[PDB]
This record gives sequence, structure tokens and C-alpha cells, in this order.
Amino acid sequence: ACVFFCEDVGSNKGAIIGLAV
Amino acid sequence: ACVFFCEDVGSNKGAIIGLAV
Amino acid sequence: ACVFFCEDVGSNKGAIIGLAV
Amino acid sequence: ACVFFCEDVGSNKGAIIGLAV
Amino acid sequence: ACVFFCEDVGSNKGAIIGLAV
Amino acid sequence: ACVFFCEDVGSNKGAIIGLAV
Amino acid sequence: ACVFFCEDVGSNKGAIIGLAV
Amino acid sequence: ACVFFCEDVGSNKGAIIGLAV
Amino acid sequence: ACVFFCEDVGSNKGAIIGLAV
Amino acid sequence: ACVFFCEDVGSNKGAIIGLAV
Amino acid sequence: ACVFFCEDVGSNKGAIIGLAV
Amino acid sequence: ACVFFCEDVGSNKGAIIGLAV
Repeated sequence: ACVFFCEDVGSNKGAIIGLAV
Repeated sequence: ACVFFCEDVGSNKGAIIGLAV
Repeated sequence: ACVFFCEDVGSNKGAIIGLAV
Repeated sequence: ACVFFCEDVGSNKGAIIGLAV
Repeated sequence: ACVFFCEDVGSNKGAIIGLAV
Repeated sequence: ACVFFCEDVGSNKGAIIGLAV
Repeated sequence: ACVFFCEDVGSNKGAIIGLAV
Repeated sequence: ACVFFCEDVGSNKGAIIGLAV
Repeated sequence: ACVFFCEDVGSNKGAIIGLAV
Repeated sequence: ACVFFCEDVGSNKGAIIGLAV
Repeated sequence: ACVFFCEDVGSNKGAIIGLAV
Repeated sequence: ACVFFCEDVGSNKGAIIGLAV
């Protein structure tokens, strides 16, 4: 899998986290 | 806006994320 | 302290975050 | 949205920047 | 000086670049 | 192209690498 | 090729960018 | 798990890769 | 706190370092 | 020595790793 | 060995650098 | 100019810093 660096929609500040896809 | 790499306050968690400002 | 990159235990969508250790 | 680290197309410049998607 | 990672307003794609301040 | 961070399929020790996509 | 981080000659606001060398 | 950035001893160039631990 | 990248005042060889702000 | 972030030549793999020089 | 991104102790300086371990 | 990420020889720990060249 790969890590996407995306805003967390489950965060009221749209913090950019790593998403493991 | 800017993206800064910061520890998210308010917790013990120690998470460092991209904050959009 | 150092910046670690770890899976966020508890997160429900396989998140990877910086961590201040 | 996500931020990817990509070479900006269309040029010779070779610039790599954060693209917001 | 420091490098801020910010959207370029002189870019029609808001590409995130390093700004030297 | 963009820099992706993905697991290295085939690698025997769970390696994560940049990938030029 | 390698990712270099260099000042963008020509840019009018002291920009620093990745560069594919 | 976390990603350690370490030389690969299974590489004759000691390339630094992400190790998933 | 956030990771800034700044010139190291005092350093005699134009060093750029992370800075915990 | 320096660490550069480069695509490892010789292959199709597209791996980008830290090279020590 | 590994490279970690850590604040260098012993000072007020707040410098974050790559430590080789 | 560009930033090289190199061990500081004026450091007894060979810490990797950004060198402005």
C-alpha cells in the first residue's frame, strides 16, 4: 500500500494526515 | 495559505500533522 | 525529541501521522 | 483534498512543488 | 531567514512552494 | 511525475520507499 | 534523478522549490 | 507500526529506506 | 510547536536547520 | 557526507531512496 | 544505521537535525 | 542557491544539516 497526504474530513481543521491506501 | 508541520495541541497524543493556515 | 511516523491506533481509516517522541 | 509532491508539467524548469488535489 | 511552505498566489493552481522570509 | 511513498512489494523486510509515479 | 531544493531564479518573491536534477 | 529511516544492509550502497516496524 | 526551516544565525557556513517553534 | 533523495537507477522499479554520498 | 529527525539536546537553540544512529 | 543535506564536520556527531550552497 501507499501513503496519501490528505486532509482528514473527520477533523474540524482539515489537518493533513497520511492515509494508508 | 500555508501548510505547517506542527504537533496538534489539546491532547497527550503527540500527533504531528500538516496544519493549514 | 524526534519525529516518528506511525500508524494512528484508534483511527478508523488507517491514518499515518507524525509523532513526537 | 490531498497534497502531492510533483514536478510541474508544461516546462523545462524541473520545478517540484506541492499540488493540491 | 526561514522557509514558509505556502500556496503561490501568483500561480493559477495555488501550488505550494517555499517562501523565503 | 509525483513522489509516492509505498510498501515495496517483494522486499522481504517490509520496506517503504519513495516511488516515482 | 534527485530532488534538490533551490532558490527559483526569476521568481520575484524569493521562492524555494524542489528541482528535479 | 512506525517507519524507521535506515540504511538497507541488503543493499551494497547502504541506501536509506523506510523500515516498517 | 511547529517545525520551521531557518538559516542558523551564528553558523559560519550558511547552515539551514529545522527549528522547533 | 550528504544524503540525497534520488531515484535508484538500473531498474524499472522507480524507487526513490536516500543515497549517501 | 538510521537517520532520525530530532531536536538536538543540550541547548536553548531548538535546532532539529538529522541524527545518525 | 540550493540546500544540500550533509553531515556537519564542525559537529562531533556528524549531524545532518542543510548547507546552503
